[PDB]
Amino acid sequence: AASGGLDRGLIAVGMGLAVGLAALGTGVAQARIGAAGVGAIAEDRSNFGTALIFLLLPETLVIFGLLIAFILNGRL
Amino acid sequence: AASGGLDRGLIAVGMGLAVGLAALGTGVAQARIGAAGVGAIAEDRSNFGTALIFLLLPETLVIFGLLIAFILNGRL
Amino acid sequence: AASGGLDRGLIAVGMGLAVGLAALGTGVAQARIGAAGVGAIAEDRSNFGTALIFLLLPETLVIFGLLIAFILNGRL
Amino acid sequence: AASGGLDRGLIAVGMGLAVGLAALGTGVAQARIGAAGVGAIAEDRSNFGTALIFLLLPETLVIFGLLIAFILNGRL
Amino acid sequence: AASGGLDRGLIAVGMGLAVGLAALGTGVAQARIGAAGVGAIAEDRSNFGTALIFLLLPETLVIFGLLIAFILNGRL
Amino acid sequence: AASGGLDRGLIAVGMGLAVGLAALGTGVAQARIGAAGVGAIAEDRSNFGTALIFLLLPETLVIFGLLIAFILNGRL
Amino acid sequence: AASGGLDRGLIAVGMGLAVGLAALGTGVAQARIGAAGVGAIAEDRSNFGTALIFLLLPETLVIFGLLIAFILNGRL
Amino acid sequence: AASGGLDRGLIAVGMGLAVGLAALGTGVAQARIGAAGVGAIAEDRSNFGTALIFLLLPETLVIFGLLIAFILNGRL
Amino acid sequence: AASGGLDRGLIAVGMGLAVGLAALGTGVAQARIGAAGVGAIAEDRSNFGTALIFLLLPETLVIFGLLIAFILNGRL
Amino acid sequence: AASGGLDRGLIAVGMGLAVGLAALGTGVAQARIGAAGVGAIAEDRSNFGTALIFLLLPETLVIFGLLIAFILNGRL
Amino acid sequence: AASGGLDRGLIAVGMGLAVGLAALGTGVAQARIGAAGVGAIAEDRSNFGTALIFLLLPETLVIFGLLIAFILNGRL
Amino acid sequence: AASGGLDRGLIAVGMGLAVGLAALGTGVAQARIGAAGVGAIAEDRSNFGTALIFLLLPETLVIFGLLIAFILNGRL
Amino acid sequence: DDFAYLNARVRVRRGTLLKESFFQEALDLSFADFLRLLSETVYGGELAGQGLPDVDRAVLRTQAKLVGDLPRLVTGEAREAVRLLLLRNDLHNLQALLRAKATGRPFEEVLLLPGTLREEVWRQAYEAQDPAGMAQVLAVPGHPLARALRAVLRETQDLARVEALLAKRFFEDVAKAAKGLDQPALRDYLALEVDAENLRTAFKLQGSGLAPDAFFLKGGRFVDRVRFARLMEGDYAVLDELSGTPFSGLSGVRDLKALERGLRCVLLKEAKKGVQDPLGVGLVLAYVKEREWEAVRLRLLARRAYFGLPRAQVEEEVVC
Amino acid sequence: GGLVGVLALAASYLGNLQAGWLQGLMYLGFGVFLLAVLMSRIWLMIPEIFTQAGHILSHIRIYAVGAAGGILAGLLTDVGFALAERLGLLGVLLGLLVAGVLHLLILLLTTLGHMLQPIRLLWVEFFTKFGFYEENGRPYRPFKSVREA
Repeated sequence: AASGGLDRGLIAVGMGLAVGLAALGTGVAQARIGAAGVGAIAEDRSNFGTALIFLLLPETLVIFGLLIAFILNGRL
Repeated sequence: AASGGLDRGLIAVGMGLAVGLAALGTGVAQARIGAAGVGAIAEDRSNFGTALIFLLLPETLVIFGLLIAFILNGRL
Repeated sequence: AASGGLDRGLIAVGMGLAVGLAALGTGVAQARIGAAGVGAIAEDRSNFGTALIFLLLPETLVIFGLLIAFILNGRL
Repeated sequence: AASGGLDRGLIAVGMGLAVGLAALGTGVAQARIGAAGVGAIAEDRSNFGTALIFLLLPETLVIFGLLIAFILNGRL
Repeated sequence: AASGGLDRGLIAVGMGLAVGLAALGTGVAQARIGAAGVGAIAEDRSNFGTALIFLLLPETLVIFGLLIAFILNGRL
Repeated sequence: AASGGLDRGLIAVGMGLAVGLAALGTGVAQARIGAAGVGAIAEDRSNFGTALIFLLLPETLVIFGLLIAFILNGRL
Repeated sequence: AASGGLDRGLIAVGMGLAVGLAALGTGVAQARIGAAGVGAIAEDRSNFGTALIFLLLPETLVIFGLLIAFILNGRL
Repeated sequence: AASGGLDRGLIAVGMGLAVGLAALGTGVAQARIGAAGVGAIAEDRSNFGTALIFLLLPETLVIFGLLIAFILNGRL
Repeated sequence: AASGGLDRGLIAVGMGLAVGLAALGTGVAQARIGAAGVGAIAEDRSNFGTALIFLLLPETLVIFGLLIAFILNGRL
Repeated sequence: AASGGLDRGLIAVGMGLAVGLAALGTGVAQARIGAAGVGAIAEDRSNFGTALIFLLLPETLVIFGLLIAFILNGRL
Repeated sequence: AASGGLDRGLIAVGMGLAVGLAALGTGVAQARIGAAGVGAIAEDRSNFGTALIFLLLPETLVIFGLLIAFILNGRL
Repeated sequence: AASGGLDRGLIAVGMGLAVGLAALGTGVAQARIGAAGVGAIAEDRSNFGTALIFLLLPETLVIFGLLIAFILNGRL
Repeated sequence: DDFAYLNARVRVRRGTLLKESFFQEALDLSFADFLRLLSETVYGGELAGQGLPDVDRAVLRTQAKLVGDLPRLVTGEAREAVRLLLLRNDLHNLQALLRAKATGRPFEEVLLLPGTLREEVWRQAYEAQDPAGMAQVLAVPGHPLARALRAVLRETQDLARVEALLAKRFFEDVAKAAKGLDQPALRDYLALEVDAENLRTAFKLQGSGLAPDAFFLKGGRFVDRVRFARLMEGDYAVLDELSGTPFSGLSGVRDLKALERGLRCVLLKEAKKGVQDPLGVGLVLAYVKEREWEAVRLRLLARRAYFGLPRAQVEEEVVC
Repeated sequence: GGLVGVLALAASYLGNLQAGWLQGLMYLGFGVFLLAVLMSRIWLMIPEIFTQAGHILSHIRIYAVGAAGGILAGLLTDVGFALAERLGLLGVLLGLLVAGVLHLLILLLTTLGHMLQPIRLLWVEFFTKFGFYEENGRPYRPFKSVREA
């Protein structure tokens, strides 16, 4: 929380990293597909559902941390 | 939360790194296939159920991090 | 320069890394797509609204973090 | 819960690395091939089975890690 | 250094690190968009402003580290 | 077993590294061959067989830690 | 002046990282944008102000790092 | 067996590193050559007696490692 | 020489990171930009300055390391 | 088991590393050149004489070491 | 020789770090440019003196290492 | 010179590090630079004395290692 | 990836040549003998019997099977780049379709070279009546030329002018597009083509000397609107001022036929630079060009042989 | 308008103990003074002033390097002829002379690199519309051609 010894502090450390490490990965992932994406709309208006959808898929990695973390939230 | 030894500290921490390292690897993996991926949908609108089925395979890496997490905790 | 308690140095750790790693990933991600975007505007004036919808996505990763980071931290 | 000691930490760490190191290698292997894959399905719906059969091979790496990881901890 | 306080010291190290990691993100970000930039004289003088404006965004990454620096110390 | 001396864990450590580092190498080695490999089928059904055969080789690297380990063990 | 310690050390530590993270980012960033110019000049000698403009710019990041690195001295 | 001498722990790490890393180097040599290769198979069916003849000379090397690793122990 | 002060050690470590990182960064920065150039040298002995001009801007980094090292000196 | 006391173990180390680190460099060298090199023969039969002079250089690194490994042994 | 205090101990390491590290930087810098360089020789023996001069600046790293290795020994 | 005090263990490790790190850098350097050359050679037989000189430059890194290692051990 | 494969695929592919000496014989080979020589070579594998239309047809198919296969592979950066080359000739073919479409000439007699878009796109385009509709068809799979055609079409629906302004505009699209890689060699050769096209166009149009830019395609790198203009004014001295520029065999040339020869040599010398160019596109590019250069001579010499036409009739033009 | 506040903040680190308190939260009103007329033109692109601030840090850095690389140059004659080796000893004078003849020429080559920094500094100023016609072109010959002799 803002009270406790050093050991409890260790359980806290990794929660952000789960989210963070994945975040770094998502940005790079988003960059290649996203790059692929701009053309798909641009030429093809029809492609908009796909393109809009495409960017999302790596992003899942971060998200896993948020559901468990949220249920936890402030338990410590 | 909870307090205990050095041992507890290693396992509590590690849940994120396991997930994070794989996540980073998956995101790039999905990204190469995905960038390529945007084109197949474009080519065959018809294929969309196949395309939808196709993307999935690299994504497995993360799940292992979660598997190891189910086993480790209980010392957290 | 003051002081807090024992907890804060430990709790702080994942909070900075979370903002920094996601940020680093976001910069690269947004940049390549930002570059990509430019062909679309020349080609289609129309895509500028689309460009407005497109670019956003990697930067979100940090925002969730500030919310949690405050509940945890600055908790003194 | 759990308790510390110098011996235990070395085994506690490594179980994940065995799986993790392989996971990164597997993902990259799949990524490059996967990207290559996407056209073949599109024209030849027939080639889809092959595309999958080709794709499969790197994932074995992780499993090796699991055997070895199992062997490490049991002592713990 | 500081008042002292190893915990305070721990919060202090990372406040800067937050600033550093983002700075790294900001440069790479400026580089990919900059590459678009050689393209810009050519593409549209009207869009030139857009290309230029596109550059404005990455410094935000940095801002997160400094917010953590102002808010954290003095407080500690 | 239990918390034994530092040695059982330490000796345990290095076995994994051999296997893991090599595992990473296998995936990548397979990756270049496979990606090229998808092109090979397309270009020549007759050359498809070489690519298929080619992919097989990298996996041995992981094994290398284990053969020396089998003989060694009786000392864990 | 005076004998060191881990706290003093914590501030002492961070001084290289501040300059280094920022420095590294400027160089890589400069290398792609900076790279773009020689062809531009070659093609259009008149265009040089752009080539010339690319190189100065990533470099602000390094200046920031050095400042953080310095500030710690006179507080160490 | 079990825990033992200090010498063994120090010695144990690098034996594994020797066996695994050489494996990575051999694998990379195969991966690039394999990549060049399908056009080459077509081109140079002609090299096969030769190809076969070179190939023989390195495989002896693998055995040297198992030996060297085997012989060294007596400090583990 | 001899047994270094506890203080001397904290700064001495960080002394290296500045020299090594900047030096490495400059060589690589020069190398990619350096790589693009060569037909021009042949073509125009007079135009030679542009590739050359490119290299100068990165040159600042190493020099920065020397300045921070300078303030430290007599404490190290 | 084995002998105790850190010093012999500390002296023992570099012989294995010698095999691993150098091996990564030889492999990276062998793979890119080898692919061109075996190939040089394939297109260009004249280049077999060339190939005999050209390819050769990385092979020195391991053999001196075995002699040295022997020299190292006697320190321990 | 023999025992050393903390300064000597710190420097003893760095004599090695210096020699290995510089070599690594030199190689990478050389790889991009070196790959680029060769076609020009084929064409122009005449420019070859210019070429002979051309490669040189990153290479400086190694020489710094011998003077410093020399300097360290004697505070060792 | 064999077993001794605190300084010696540190030089013995780093003596190896000197050799390993340089070897990786030289290899990497040869792989890119080496790869371009053979076609040039195919045309320019003419270059052959030059060819003996051209390849030669990254390789200096290895020589640098033998003096520092010899002087260190095999001379202490 | 896959130029590991590509250069290598090319490395094997480069062998099926019909050597310089083939052509030398052919000067001295009657048509029957010329045909006999061809049937024993790779063009011979598409030659059945004897006869010129068959030689030419054999050429199309021979180039097709070793190169024309390649556009379906489009995936590498390089493949897209290669796509640009093919697209340009094809752009001609598309023009042939457009023009065919306009004069009541049927779709059916316009042969296309190996297309990125299949038969049916062309058919649909033809079958898609309005100039917008035809253009819209080509866009269905994607085609920067579709959009360009449209871009030109946005102002009017005048077919011939659309084609003309389009050709300039397309080569202008190309200028960016070729720039949008990097794999210089195609870019370089193309740049020389810009200069070459300017020279020939100015040549075709010379003595007109109007507002030169309507005919000056941009992307001149040793040529400029004025040099173009001057030549178009009839000032031949431009080629004498375009000396020490990369195009030395044009110097003092006053005929388009010889002009085209010199230009071919210059550009060829550029194409020839690729022989072991990696991702650098030269090894495949050069290879395409070889097949091309061979084809030129074969067809020329086939006629020469056919009609028994002089050795001297082909002598300038079967060498560069 | 901004500047007074800049000086305010600066002082507590600029003399450390010599100053810092001849000014303070002076910044809060000085920052307002800065932006007033940027806003009067409207300017739908105000944030862009950030980059004007970046140049200042650069100007400093170029001089700093011109100095530091400068200083380094003098110090190579010192580890090249004078004192360095061991803790720093006498006979190093002629042990270094093995090296001594060598360091001189190397040094010469590199300092030429330093003088392009004066100009690099200058280049910051030259195209920054402080009495100039060039602005990435714009009718007039580049400055590049102007200064050389």
